[PDB]
Amino acid sequence: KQCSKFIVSGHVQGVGFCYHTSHQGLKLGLTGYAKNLNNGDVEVVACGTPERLEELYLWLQEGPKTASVRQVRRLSSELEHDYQGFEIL
Amino acid sequence: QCSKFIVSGHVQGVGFCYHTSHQGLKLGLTGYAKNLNNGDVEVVACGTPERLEELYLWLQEGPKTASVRQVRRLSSELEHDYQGFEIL
Amino acid sequence: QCSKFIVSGHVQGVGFCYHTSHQGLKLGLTGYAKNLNNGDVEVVACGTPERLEELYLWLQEGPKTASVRQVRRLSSELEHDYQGFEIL
Amino acid sequence: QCSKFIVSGHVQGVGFCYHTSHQGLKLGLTGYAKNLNNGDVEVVACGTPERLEELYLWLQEGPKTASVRQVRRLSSELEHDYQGFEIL
Amino acid sequence: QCSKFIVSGHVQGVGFCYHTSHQGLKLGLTGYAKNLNNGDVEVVACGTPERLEELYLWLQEGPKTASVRQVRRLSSELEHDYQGFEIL
Amino acid sequence: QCSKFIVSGHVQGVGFCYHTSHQGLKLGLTGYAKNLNNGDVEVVACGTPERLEELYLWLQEGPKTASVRQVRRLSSELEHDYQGFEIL
Amino acid sequence: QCSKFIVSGHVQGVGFCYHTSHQGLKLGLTGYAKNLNNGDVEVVACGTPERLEELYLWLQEGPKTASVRQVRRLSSELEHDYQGFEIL
Amino acid sequence: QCSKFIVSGHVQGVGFCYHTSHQGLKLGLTGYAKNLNNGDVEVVACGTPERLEELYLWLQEGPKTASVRQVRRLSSELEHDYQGFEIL
Amino acid sequence: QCSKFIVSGHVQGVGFCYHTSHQGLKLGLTGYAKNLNNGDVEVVACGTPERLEELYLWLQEGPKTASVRQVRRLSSELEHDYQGFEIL
Amino acid sequence: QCSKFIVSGHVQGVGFCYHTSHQGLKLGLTGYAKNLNNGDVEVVACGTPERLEELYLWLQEGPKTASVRQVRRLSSELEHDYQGFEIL
Amino acid sequence: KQCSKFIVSGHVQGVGFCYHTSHQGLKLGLTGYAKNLNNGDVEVVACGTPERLEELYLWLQEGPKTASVRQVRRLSSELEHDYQGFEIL
Amino acid sequence: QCSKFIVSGHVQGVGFCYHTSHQGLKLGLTGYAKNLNNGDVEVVACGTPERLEELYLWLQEGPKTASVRQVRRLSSELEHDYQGFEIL
Repeated sequence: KQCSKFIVSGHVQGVGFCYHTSHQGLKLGLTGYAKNLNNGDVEVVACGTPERLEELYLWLQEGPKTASVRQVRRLSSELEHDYQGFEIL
Repeated sequence: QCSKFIVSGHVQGVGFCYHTSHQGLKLGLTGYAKNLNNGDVEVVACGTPERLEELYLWLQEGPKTASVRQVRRLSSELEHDYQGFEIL
Repeated sequence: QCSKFIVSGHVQGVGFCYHTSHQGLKLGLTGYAKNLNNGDVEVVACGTPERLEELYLWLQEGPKTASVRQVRRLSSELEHDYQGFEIL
Repeated sequence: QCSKFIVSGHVQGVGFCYHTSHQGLKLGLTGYAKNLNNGDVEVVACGTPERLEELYLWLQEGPKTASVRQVRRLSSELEHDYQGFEIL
Repeated sequence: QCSKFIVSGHVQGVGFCYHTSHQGLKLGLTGYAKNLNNGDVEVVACGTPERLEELYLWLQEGPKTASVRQVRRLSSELEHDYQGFEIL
Repeated sequence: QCSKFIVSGHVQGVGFCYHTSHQGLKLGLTGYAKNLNNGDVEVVACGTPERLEELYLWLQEGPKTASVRQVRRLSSELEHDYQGFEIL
Repeated sequence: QCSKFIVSGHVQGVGFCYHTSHQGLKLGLTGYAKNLNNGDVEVVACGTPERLEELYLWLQEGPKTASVRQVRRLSSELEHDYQGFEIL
Repeated sequence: QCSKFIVSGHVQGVGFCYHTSHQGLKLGLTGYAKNLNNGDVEVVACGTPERLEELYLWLQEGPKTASVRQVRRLSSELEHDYQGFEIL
Repeated sequence: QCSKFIVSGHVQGVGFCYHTSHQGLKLGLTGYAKNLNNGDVEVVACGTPERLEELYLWLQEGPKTASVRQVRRLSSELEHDYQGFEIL
Repeated sequence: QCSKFIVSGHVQGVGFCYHTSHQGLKLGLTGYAKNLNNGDVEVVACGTPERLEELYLWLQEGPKTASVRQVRRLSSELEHDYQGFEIL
Repeated sequence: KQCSKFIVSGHVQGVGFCYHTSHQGLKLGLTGYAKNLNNGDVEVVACGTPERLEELYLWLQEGPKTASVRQVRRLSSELEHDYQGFEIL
Repeated sequence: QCSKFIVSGHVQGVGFCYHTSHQGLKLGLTGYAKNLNNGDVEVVACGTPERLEELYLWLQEGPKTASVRQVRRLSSELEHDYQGFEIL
């Protein structure tokens, strides 16, 4: 059990993205949230096992989705909180 | 803008609504999928046009459990802001 | 004690429904304000005929963001208790 | 296995929708009873046709507060799980 | 209009509140049924007076679990829309 | 005090659970009606023992839509404060 | 810093409770407006005493639908953080 | 059985109601801790008596944030089932 | 028309219950996927036999996070209207 | 399209957030007003740029309880659909 | 991270126990449920680190609580489901 | 009278947030304890200076599951009303 943070940028809000991401997590058994940042980015935080975070990291990059994902930056995270489901904002 | 879709076929009771709304929330669309009495499903959807085109094309060709016979996009001029994508 | 109102004009997405629902909750009225596919807003409101007149007036010339062109009062024989003043 | 009904007379604000849902839910049915502008009540039940018959009969002869002049069955090709027995 | 009722006897925790709220919703009434620290139940119900008479009768001789001993109709000049028929 | 009731017959799908939970709430009881896999309906109900005989009897001969074939009184040593009368 | 007010006149079912709570929340205040049997409205606010004076005045002179005969400040010794500005 | 407790002191705004209901729920009690206008807190509690004693004892002596001055128990009777232990 | 399925393997905490729920919802079904002590999921779906077949297939073969070992079909008699598609 | 506003002054606790969300929902906007640790209130508002200039105006000159010193317009590049006009 | 199950028996329902337990668990960072069984017992399932499951196990035993706890029997559990908070029933 | 508090150590996933929120509710306070990315909890509480003091104390020396290292007091100018005691 471990949580990662990711900062996705590009055409990423308003294009079903925080939903798809949410949904895609829950499907991988993850918990977290996708939050809409003011710059235009989406900050996604998920927690599960590391290979389930890889799969999401992989989805976040190349996955089939409406959004035009220009970059995903993984960030180190020390939060070990039990998030409920996978929430938007 | 908002578009309206009459779907006719074997559309009620086959997860059609759930699926349609799933598909829409994934495109960034807002609207509803209402069960009509005749047997059709009405689908109202708002987003950017190219997105509603996507949705329209799914309603027609998209892989689903339902047996879609026709997809008529009716015109009309609603400019309300819908909540999510609900099933009425 | 309910009346039906068919507000036409630039009335969707321009706070008209939140605003109307508020203005009628202040008159002690109940009912709804539902958005219609042609671009109109169907406002149904229940109360004493006098508060109805205040509200009919308010729909026309009151201050509001919306550009209201025409308000057509319609008859209604409707005796159900509406809880609050919902949107749609 | 979903029927439409139009009930007419003195039938709104007289508990009718509510009692109707209650009678339906006892029969094991799901659907709604909606208040219509003209005064009439659109009740849509769903279940086994005998139960749907049972509700037709209650809609006609059943001890109730409302004064029911006419109950007209209409046809429905609604093929949909309705949650409870809503009032609308 | 609204009336207030002060039901006394073995009338608490014996279904009486649920029952009255049910029975009142079937007459198309609104209001409440509140448990009082002396053991009585306060029933406020709002409707047409004839329905209120029906309910007033119901409280007395109606079939119901509770052993009612006395019902003292009070004045009440309250004109507030009560949503449904609550408990407490 | 609480009791356990295993009812069998034509009891699922036929509004039995709601109707039971209704009768319960009318006699002042608290409990649940759980739909079992075998096709039986497990009813747990709590209150004064006399009221539990009324329910145990209504479970047998009480007018209802379900076709009750057998009612099985099981020994329960539970003492939990149950919410309303939930359908499970 | 919580006052109690008893407002009297034609004040119930005339949007007064609702307009009051709105005016309150605009002012920064928390409390309720409760409908009383005799007819009067029990408004209880909580804030800084200026905002409390502002509301006093609004209750008296404020443009509103109701006809306010009397407003009697009535002194409270209560601290409890009321969450919103409820209607009761 | 239910009991009533008027607690006077520095009891409002000091977690007294929260803490009281926390303590009750831990003893298996149901009821409510209502802030009164004078400044006291009413506490209605139901359970086995030996539990109401415990609460009464905690109410008086129990470690808390509030500054209790007098703990009067009043007339028991009142035989309702309260949902949880609430705060109002 | 309600089939029960005991799914086994690495099937808890892997999104399977969510996922299974989304698939049954996509096929027009209602039911639940509950997590069992042994490590297993019991999924209970109710729809048409063919829709129940698509699902039994998916549980087996469908793309999913989990590592299914074995899906057994157990027999059921439950004829109850499950709400949506929950997770327990 | 969206915009960002940092309002500073005597703006917290004086009903500013509410009143802002009210003007907001009146102009048809969506967004939020978030109370900041520094003492300023961050308002985000989404809609037609003319309605934004209306809100931006009202944030300065608008009749309100708050004592507004300065209103800073920031770059918001946002695009997210916001629900109501929430208070954070 | 893991789950255990405990069957606590004695005078255990109607005496604030399922509330206290839920509460005690939540304070230990655990999630699970306290379920009222028909026999008179209380089934408690809780999830977290094993030293946090000890603390609850130890609580359940000697901890000060209204109930009259006669026996606590720990049972083996293979469930690894994310439970939301700590629920009663 | 709204203090902010950055707590650190092994303080996430250890029931701290729940527990802090319960201590603060016991002290008659409102506010939140939110989990931060670095590992830290930021607890924001609002009440009377001394109540904010017992909390500051408890945060440090109070019995709790967590391993607190350092508690810093910070800021603040929040003059906002916070609901209950949340977790973020």
